[PDB]
Amino acid sequence: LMGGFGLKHPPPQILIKNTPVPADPPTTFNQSKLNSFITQYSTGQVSVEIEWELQKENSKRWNPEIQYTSNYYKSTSVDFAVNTEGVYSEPRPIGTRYLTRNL
Amino acid sequence: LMGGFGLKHPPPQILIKNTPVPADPPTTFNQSKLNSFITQYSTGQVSVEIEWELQKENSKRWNPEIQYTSNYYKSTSVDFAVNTEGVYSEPRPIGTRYLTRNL
Repeated sequence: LMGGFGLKHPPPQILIKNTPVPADPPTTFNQSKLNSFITQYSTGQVSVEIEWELQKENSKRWNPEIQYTSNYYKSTSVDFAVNTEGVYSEPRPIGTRYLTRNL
Repeated sequence: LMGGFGLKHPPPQILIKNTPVPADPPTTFNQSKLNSFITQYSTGQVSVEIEWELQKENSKRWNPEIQYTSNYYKSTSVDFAVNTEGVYSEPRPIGTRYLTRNL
């Protein structure tokens, strides 16, 4: 209902945590558990190869159907461009139902 | 200078004519030539297979470059459409230099 694809057996969920580094433990014994730790974190590179299938327009629509294109005029900040601050955004949302496929 | 392609050995020129059908010739001899004929013509189907080579955009232009598309609004007579009289025309001229190729 949020559009997209559904699967009876969808790609899994990836879960991670940082190894519990128990801080300095008491010299003498204690029955309780350890709460003290060392604030730490990590980084890394996320790789995700998504293969894709497609069906291209084979229609004989004689007239030039409509396409999607950035407006060909001159604007201050280019679309999907990075504002002079690196922070970039998206000018507008985009759909797929563009190619005029005969019903 | 009219844009396009030039060739030192371009596709030939095709020339045709109707067979000279000499009308009723004089019963007795005449030195001169024949001018009388029968007004006639012919028709047929023109076939022309043009094979083509192309180079597609492989650019990593992150932003959506510009494309050419019929204006997505509502007009009285669709572009390149046949007016209600079969006689159709072209709304506007079209060029190629559209894809933003890095210089």
